[PDB]
Amino acid sequence: MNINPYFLFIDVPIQAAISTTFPYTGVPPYSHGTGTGYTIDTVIRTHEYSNKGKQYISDVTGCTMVDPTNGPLPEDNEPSAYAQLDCVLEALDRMDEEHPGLFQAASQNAMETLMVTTVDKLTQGRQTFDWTVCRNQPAATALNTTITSFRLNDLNGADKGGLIPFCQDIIDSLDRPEMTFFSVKNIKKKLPAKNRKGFLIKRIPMKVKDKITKVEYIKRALSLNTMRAIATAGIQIRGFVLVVENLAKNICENLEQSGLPVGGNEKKAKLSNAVAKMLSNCPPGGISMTVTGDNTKWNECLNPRIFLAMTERITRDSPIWFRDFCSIAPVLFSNKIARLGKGFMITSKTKRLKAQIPCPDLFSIPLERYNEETRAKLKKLKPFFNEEGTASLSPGMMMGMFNMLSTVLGVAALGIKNIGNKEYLWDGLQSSDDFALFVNAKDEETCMEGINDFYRTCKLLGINMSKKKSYCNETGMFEFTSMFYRDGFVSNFAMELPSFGVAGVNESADMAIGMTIIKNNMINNGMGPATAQTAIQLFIADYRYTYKCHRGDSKVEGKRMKIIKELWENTKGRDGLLVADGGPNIYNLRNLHIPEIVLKYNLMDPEYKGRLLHPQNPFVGHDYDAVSGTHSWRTKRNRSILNTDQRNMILEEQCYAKCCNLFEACFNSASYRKPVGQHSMLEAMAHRLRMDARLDYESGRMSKDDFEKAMAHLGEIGYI
Amino acid sequence: MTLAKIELLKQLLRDNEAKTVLKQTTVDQYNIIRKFNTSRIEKNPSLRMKWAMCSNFPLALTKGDMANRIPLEYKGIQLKTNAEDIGTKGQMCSIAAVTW
Amino acid sequence: SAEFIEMLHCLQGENWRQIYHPGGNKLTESRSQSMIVACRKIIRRSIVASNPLELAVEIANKTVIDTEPLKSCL
Amino acid sequence: EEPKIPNKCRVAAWVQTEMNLLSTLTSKRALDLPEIGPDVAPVEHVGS
Amino acid sequence: MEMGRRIHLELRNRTPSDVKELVLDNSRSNEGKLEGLTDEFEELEFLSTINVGLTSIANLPKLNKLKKLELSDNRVSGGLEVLAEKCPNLTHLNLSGNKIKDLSTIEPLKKLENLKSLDLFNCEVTNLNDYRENVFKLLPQLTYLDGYDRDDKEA
Amino acid sequence: ILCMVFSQDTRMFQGVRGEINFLNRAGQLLSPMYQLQRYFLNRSNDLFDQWGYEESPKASELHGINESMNASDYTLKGVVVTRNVIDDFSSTETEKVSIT
Amino acid sequence: SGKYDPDLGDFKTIEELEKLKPGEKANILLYQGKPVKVVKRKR
Repeated sequence: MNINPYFLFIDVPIQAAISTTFPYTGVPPYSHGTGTGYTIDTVIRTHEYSNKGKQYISDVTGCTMVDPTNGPLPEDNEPSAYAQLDCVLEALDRMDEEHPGLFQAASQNAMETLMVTTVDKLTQGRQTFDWTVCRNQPAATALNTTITSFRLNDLNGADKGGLIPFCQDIIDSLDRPEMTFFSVKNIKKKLPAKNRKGFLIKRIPMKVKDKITKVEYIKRALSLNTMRAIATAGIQIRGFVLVVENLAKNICENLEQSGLPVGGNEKKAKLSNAVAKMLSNCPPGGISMTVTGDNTKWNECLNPRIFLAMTERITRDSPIWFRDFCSIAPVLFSNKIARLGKGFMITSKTKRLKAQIPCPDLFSIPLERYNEETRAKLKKLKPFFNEEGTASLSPGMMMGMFNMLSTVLGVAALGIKNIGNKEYLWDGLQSSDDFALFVNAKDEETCMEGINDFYRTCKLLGINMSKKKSYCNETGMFEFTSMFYRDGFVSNFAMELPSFGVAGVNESADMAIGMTIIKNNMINNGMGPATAQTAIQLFIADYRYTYKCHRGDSKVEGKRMKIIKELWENTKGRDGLLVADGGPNIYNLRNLHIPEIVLKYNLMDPEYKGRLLHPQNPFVGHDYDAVSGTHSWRTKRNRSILNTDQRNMILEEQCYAKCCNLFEACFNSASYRKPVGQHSMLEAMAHRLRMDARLDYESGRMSKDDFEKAMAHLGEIGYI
Repeated sequence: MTLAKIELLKQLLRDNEAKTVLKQTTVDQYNIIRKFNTSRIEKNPSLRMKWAMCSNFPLALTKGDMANRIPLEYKGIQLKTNAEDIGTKGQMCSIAAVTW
Repeated sequence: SAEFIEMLHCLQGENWRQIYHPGGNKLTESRSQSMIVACRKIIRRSIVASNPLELAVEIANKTVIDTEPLKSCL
Repeated sequence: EEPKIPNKCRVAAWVQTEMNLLSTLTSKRALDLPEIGPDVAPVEHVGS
Repeated sequence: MEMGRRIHLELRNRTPSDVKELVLDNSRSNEGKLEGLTDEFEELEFLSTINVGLTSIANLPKLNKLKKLELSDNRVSGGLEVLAEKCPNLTHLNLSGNKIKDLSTIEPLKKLENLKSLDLFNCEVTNLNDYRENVFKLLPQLTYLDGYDRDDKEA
Repeated sequence: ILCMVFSQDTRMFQGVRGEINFLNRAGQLLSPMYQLQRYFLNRSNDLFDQWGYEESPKASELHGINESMNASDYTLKGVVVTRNVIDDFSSTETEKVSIT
Repeated sequence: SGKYDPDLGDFKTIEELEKLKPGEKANILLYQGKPVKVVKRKR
């Protein structure tokens, strides 16, 4: 009997059968390498779909620029980035007329939020491209480095605290003839280390001051570095994109078509409501069709100039300063420069050699030495390449940075609802990459005529529908963002599942975080009761393994398990003991939002309650919900190097190695005989030698003459 | 030999730099250089705590009468340490201590 | 409802709905609030078993609300 | 150096045997998960 | 070496009805047969045929006393129903290393009722889901198999 | 360690701290030389501590080694490590040898 | 019938106990450190 798993589809609808095909909503490790080649291909494709536009030379950054907007309309079904401004303006006009007082209110709310916001908001983000060092650093570190450089350059926006002064100082820094900043430089090492020679070589960083001309800083600020996001943007762009996205979110929240920022069962409600609404107003005897459309090269076709036009149209009645503030982001994106990453690698098999060619030296060697695909890619990329290992890139959107504005543009495309006053009405939903289109007509022929008209219209707006990944069927069954809807039933394609291990804070905190994660997964991603209970079981298993807190009545052995077993033997209320103390777990679906301390309080032993919740215990000392007890301990978090200046100047003197060598013998002869606790190493040596001489004389290793000589020298030391 | 170490220490003290570094730098500071010399930071918090718990004294401890109330040893099991720590500026306690 | 969102994880799902009602300091009809549920369980135990009459009367005669038989409370 | 694109291969008969055998019931089990609190709500009973 | 040489060595040039067992191993056969064993045989208990290149079972004396037979490392693939008409008194069957395609090949053993142990190792039929259960309900007379019916005993 | 024991240096004798009553797998009492060999090999850090230290071999290549065997200066009294190649054991005559 | 006899061998699993024949002696383990020696019986 040869199994055939696909045969399940015979007895089960495919929508349910393929539920949760991918356990991971993130990124796999085996995805096609996103290196210099991938970014080169991305820029090549971005410039390829817009090569019929206007090509010119930027007078600021001196880089090639391509502008496809208002360019010739496509004559082929291939992707096109030529979005006419008039069509976009008309679509925005239609949206505004349909929703009176929407753009004004959204712009007002966005500007008020910007006025009340603070620079600290910029720290909530993923890896950010720091320009001072030209790398990827955490948001907080990047913001701190930018602030320090601004202070060095007589720019103190962060001092005022507001975000508006910070962005004003950013755009002012874009005007300084020379920009001075701090940078980190690594220098080799010569300090001792015991492997076989008491000598090792490493890298130590130091802070230095570096200055850059105006054009260099201008190019650096617009740079987009690469680490399914393809690149990250520095700090000079973060505030403006934040404001523009807040505006777009304010607009979208009141757009019934927008599929964002819906999350949870609200998504299912929106899907079913849209289907029901479209079916209700279907013409008597007409036909309703549904397209699960997808967009190819979504972010490689949208143009920053079109986003600038959308921002200008939306904020047509708003203070001029806010209009400029909103416009600062699209103009920055329209001049974005991509960084190609590390570079390539070329090898010689005959001599068994290999080397890494960095981006600036990409063209330093004949193209014949690159494989076919890289040769062609470099040949095509030559015009859009800079001498500093960067590529000019005017068009494109390099994945998600204006997702809300993309959704707004898609909703505008969906809001036309008719072309030529034909016998079809279209509508649907769209969330920043994917759209579901519902069209009502008389016969399927007119429905497909309407679908064709919608395809042409979105082409006019620069949105390219995917013919190779889209299909149409009678309304009632479709998909929308990995969520299959079928005549009321709803299923998910990919659902994130709890990862192995505890959260990584502490016993009570880890338990609370795990339970709240399970609860959130149930609420949002739609995890069934049995799956949630199994997740609880797995989390308990992992927690017990990590904290070595198996059941008190178990037969396992461990350093902590002996005390756990003794406590279990001495305790009467064994149902009230916490899991961390080998007690029984009692968590279930109905009580996934209650801390275990509160759950078990009524069953705890009063003596155990006092010991556990002692107001002054030595462990606690000085989101999720838990109880502050003896299980809220803190782990030692102290590493790296402090006292950097003193340590560096000491290590750079000379005699440190001799001190280490003298220390090593005596204080390694025994595993631990160090009077540690801030004792000066000289004092510890004096005490150690005094004790060694005492022991030598007592055992007879030394005569009285050597004894007295040693004490004489020890007397001369100063600690005797 | 005690005398050999003594004479070597005197010879080293003849030089000013060695005398200064020995007078100022403490035994606690001696460990720090070795750490960065052959140690650095890690990631993956879930596994980080897994490694930390298996160690002897991963838990920070407060200073006070209650901290000293718990013993150093218990049925052949260590609980805390006497010598002061650098980072926390206080004692460090083993996981079992909490259970105690 | 403030008291309904907190439990939402156990109330509503993608394709199921749990009928749940809140509570809070509804004390006074203690004895009654007890007997009913106890009685309910008896029926739940008797309907499944064959010939529910004798089993139901047996369980009802041998049940005590913490001091007294269910018959007195009823 | 040129990229070693994956080769092209025909149907492998051992994958069918893998699927057939891995779906059989053996004489041993290797799963021991911890316990959960008592079930009260009907949804908990269904999940259990 | 040939089947005849093995027959002569085992019988030592005596009457056919003098040995209740045979060892036909490492013997070349004409087109994959078991020649050299005449139908005159009347008493036989154990059999052993390994590396004989037997491709089919069509030549075998009619018998009523054999209880064990051993076939291995052969490319035989065909119906075994003929065993019922030739010797429906088999108790130990060994097909380890043989070449059988699907379950249908082992069907004709249903009509035999005295079989208690059947061996099928590294057989193309052995790599299937519920092959153990499917064979069991297909041959109810079977009391043993590759060795793990319910316990472990030795032949 | 072995050259130390063989040399019969008075410091090696004065560095003993335990006891010498060991035997072999056959259960025989050995001569004091081999008993000391086994004692010192079992406890290497016995004569090393009290042997005494000597300044490093200040020179182009001659460099010292500490008690921990790391290529660290402040070497043992007498011991020297040269960054050259020592080639020895010439004239392998295989001279006549008797067997008791 | 007796006590731990390393000579007879290590502890025997239930699989070997079930296939054992009458009159044959085996070794079993109750818990850690308390082995015992048993013998099959017809009754």
